[PDB]
Amino acid sequence: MMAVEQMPKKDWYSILGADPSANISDLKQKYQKLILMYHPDKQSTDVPAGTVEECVQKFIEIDQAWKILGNEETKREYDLQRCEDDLRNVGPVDAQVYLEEMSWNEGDHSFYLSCRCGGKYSVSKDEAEEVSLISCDTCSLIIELLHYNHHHHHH
Ligand SMILES: [Zn+2]
Repeated sequence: MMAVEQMPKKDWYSILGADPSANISDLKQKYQKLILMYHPDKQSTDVPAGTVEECVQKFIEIDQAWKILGNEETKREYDLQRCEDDLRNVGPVDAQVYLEEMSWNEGDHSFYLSCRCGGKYSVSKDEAEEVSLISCDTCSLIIELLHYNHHHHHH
């Protein structure tokens, strides 16, 4: 039981200094301006190595807030967007898993699978009912969540 405010606290909103109440509009014009000023404008060619670490960092930085200027709810729809599209392209490469294998927990009513490399997955009884494509967070592979009915004896 805690307050349901969910305020910002990342380098994103700090990169553009845009309050959590701001909108994409105000952030639009403020972006080209803020970012512009954020770019390097000093006269110093004495940055060995770091010169790149800074350039490449500033690129991902300005872009970081550009989309997720705030919390995840800010603009995460775009993230998963390319994901769901990048996952389908892979299709069935690893293998298919049976719901009878995914250890079901009566505590939270959910199932979870463990890869044979190191990582593992965990989906909710409801989630797995809405989704199907499940990839591993370690090795380049993906499995399919198939729900097959076997046990049938009324509870
Ligand atoms: Zn794996």
